[PDB]
Amino acid sequence: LRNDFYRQLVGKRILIVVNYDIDAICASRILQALFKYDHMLYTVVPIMGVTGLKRAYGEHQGDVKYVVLVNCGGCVDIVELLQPSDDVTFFICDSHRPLDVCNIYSDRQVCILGDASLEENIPAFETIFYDSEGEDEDEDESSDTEQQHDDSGAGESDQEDQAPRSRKLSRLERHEQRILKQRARRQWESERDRIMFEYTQFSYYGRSAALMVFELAWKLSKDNMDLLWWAIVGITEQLLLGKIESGAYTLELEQIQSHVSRLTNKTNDQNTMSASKITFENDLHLVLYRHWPVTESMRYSRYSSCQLKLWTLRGEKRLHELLLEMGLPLVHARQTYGAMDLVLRKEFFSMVERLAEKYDIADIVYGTFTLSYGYRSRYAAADYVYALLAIMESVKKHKTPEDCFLEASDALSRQHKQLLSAGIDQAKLLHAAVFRQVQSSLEARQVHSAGSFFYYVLQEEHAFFSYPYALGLLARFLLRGHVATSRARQASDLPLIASCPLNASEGMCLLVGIVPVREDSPRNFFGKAFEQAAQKSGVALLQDFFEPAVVQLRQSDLTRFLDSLTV
Amino acid sequence: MFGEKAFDLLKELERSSQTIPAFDDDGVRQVLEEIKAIFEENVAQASSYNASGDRSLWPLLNFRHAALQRNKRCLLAYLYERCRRIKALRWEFGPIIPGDIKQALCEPEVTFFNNYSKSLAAYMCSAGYNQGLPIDLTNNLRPPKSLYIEVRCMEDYGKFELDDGEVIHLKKNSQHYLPRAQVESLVRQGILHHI
Repeated sequence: LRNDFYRQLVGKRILIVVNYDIDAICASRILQALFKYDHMLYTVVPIMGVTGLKRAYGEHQGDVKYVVLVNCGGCVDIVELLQPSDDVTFFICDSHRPLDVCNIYSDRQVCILGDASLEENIPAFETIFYDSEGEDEDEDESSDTEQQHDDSGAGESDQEDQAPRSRKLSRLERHEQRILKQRARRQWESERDRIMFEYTQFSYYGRSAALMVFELAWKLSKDNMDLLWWAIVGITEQLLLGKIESGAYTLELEQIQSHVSRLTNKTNDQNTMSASKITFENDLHLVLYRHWPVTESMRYSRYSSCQLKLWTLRGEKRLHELLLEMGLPLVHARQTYGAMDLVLRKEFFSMVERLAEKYDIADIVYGTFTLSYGYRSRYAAADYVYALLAIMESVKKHKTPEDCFLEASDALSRQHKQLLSAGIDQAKLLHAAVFRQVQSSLEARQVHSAGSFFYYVLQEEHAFFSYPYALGLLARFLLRGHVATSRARQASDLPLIASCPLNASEGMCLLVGIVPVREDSPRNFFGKAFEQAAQKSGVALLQDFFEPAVVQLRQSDLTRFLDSLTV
Repeated sequence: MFGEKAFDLLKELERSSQTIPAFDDDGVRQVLEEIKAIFEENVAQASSYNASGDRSLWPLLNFRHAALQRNKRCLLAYLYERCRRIKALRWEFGPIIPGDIKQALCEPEVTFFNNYSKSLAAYMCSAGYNQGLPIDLTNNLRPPKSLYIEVRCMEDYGKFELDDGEVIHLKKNSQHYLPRAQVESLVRQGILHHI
């Protein structure tokens, strides 16, 4: 709730919107709007990393009490992170959910939006910080330390039969005067079975970043159509239930339509140009039905391709055979779908949905929205987001990271669109440059298993694959690629790694972790899994991202680290 | 070139539009070597019996005259537009944030810069209030809004923000202890088309 706490929000603030994300911008531009509405000046921020965050707060060494960060938080007992915080108001709203408890407790400078059907970690603080063994926060028999310290009367207090609290059992000795430590460790470790179940085996994401924010601003009587679209963007990023889960899809078909359909501000007069209120339809995650012909865009998506195996010829043969049953002309299969004639381009999906039921594909259609600004053309559900990811354009000017962020947030207006087509173009060329490596690497047989996983390494830098989003995308097209056709049915289920050269950064051999096949809810080990070898030998590793599934190494200090990381 | 160079003289300001690196005191030295190069001839025939008063000189008076006309009034423009541009950007800010350089002062423009600033100061004193409220006219157009926060910018140079801060680093990410009276000068001389 903040139908009460929002009424705190008038004084000065800082609105930080942590490292690059589509949840980020969609969730934050609305609040920029909200906050120049009630006549507040504030601060939006680019985040380059947790160090970027810490210097940022360092540069804002004031007493801005209404500090705000969003889509982060699980890093420390962040009073340890952020010492000078005294009673300063922070707000966490992150869906990176497996977060510390010291950030949850200490009801001082934090917002426990603790609301979940998992009441599983209640004494998770009641024994690690509250108990201790072989400790110094205590007294001694001598008269020089005759003062009572922060006596928790627990293992946090002494273990020499000095514990006024801890009134479950005997006092002097259970079997010995220090069986205190024995039972302390019993509970400690027997329930580190569940502490190590947290944060040291697996990570995930939770819920939205900004649909809660839509309901917040909905209670103040705003029917901002565009805010529905921006939140739609925020979700349709990791609506990708194979990437990171939505789940609620068939429940949000009630939720969001109920937000928007039932309140019909015009039921009879809406046949107008500007922003004719949003609609909903059941369509695909075929990449880019609209502005391209079929036959290139039927070819660069993984799911349409992997099930029909087109990077070899034979897939094209069966492809043509299904265009045959579809009876699309090849010319028409090479003019833009919109550039087609009428009747075919109307009936296209109408036929494809039902007579693809019978030929190896079942999971291409979705439920989404689309709308006009005017009479130019009818933009698409995600063709923003696949234009966005192409704006992470790590050029060597050193300004372009933050500048491309600022550009991106200045994109989803109804105004700036000469760039949006730019994003489309950039996206397409990268999208088929993805495919351009798979044939090279598959049929060169670069699929290094090397034991319990599959593994890739690469050799030099591409501007595609300088940054790691494209890298995860590489790994997540090859994987299906190889494991369709080179295997029996036994070994299709193992995880994957991939090197990522950075000729820019003096030689670091970046990596990204990614998971085996077809287990949507059973997600990453790699919330910590890499860190094993970090303990065993341990060499210059990083975990800088609030994204977990990533590292950054030296050019060449990986292989032995990998041999340790065999297990 | 025979009375044309001012086309070159304000060409000092050729790049200085609003992408200005800096400025200088061009186009005076050899050209005002003229004014004393010539009075000799212009007054060579001065009260002379060299012609005992006839028609002959009658251009030469005018030669002097037009020479001077061109000279003085070229010069009038040469300071006048400088007053104009500096006045514009000084309508974007007070003398809090002075000129880019304060080295393109052609010496008598001591008088001129200070004179213009303080003639206007006098008029200010009359204006605003009868005692005189130098009254905010062209910057800090926040309606009643926050007082003490810093913001994002677009890469200023000049480094003239003395106001109330230890160092606010008046550029992009001039982001420090910024109060309101700290940030009281610049709106469109090149910073915050974007917070």
